[PDB]
Amino acid sequence: HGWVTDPPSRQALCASGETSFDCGQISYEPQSVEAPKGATTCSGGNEAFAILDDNSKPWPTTEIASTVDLTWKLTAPHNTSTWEYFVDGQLHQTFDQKGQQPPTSLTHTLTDLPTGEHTILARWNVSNTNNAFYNCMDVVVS
Ligand SMILES: [Cu+2]
Repeated sequence: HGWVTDPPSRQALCASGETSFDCGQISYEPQSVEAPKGATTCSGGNEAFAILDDNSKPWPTTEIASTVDLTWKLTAPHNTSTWEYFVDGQLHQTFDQKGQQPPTSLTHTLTDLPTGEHTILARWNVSNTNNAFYNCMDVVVS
């Protein structure tokens, strides 16, 4: 369990009360967006958190540069295979954890992000289960 805190993901903004709409249950457990490997949606297909896929909502955006430091907060650091990052649904960067347990505070540096409005998807793959954790960040790159 864990979620991306900076730049804040959709479940982070819900849990911190930064959205102008009620997000439901996810507001109380942002660390729990868990779903089988292989998806590219913000919820991963977890039906209890379907609001995270609704793009009609006025989701807030974050202004960032093309090179940005991205921070996770883990509550239960499971042995990890890879951390995958997509930009608008297309794989951008991969980090290999070699099946090791990560630190509960973890920072990665993304580079070469395209300018304009985009949505990053962070996919955390657990090495000893069939599940991953899904985090979306809406951003404006300049
Ligand atoms: Cu867990």
